[PDB]
Amino acid sequence: SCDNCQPGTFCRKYNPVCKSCPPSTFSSIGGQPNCNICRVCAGYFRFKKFCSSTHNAECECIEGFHCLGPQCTRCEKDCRPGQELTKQGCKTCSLGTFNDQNGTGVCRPWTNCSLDGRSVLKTGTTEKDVVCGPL
Ligand SMILES: *[C@@H]1O[C@H](CO)[C@@H](O)[C@H](O)[C@H]1NC(C)=O
Repeated sequence: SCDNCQPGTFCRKYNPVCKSCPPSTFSSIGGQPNCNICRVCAGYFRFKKFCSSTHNAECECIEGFHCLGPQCTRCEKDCRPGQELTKQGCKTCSLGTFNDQNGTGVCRPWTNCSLDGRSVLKTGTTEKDVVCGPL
């Protein structure tokens, strides 16, 4: 009987009624005995999308932070030089690659100085490219 109810309602099998979900509460599937609690977005989080009767609120991260996980359940500090922002958060550049930008950019590979005739003056790290000699 309660299976005839649609999303944004709750319904108890002993007394079938498709009652609207109360405030700050939702249900994406209809006709369950209770509605789920709305997620509040505060502190490091802000609302991307407000809660409605049929779907949860979605959170976003404040300035200087980015979302971590599929439901943005954690914020992570924006990455430092020597790191790139992947879809799974900040990953340190692997051996042979670098990034010199703060809070942006991607891990590029080191300049091979011997593509020209040039020699290496300075070795490479995760934050600095190798420096080559004279052309
Ligand atoms: C640079 O290029 C040479 C010539 O193809 C290659 O053999 C070597 O592995 C490279 N070396 C570095 C340090 O990238």
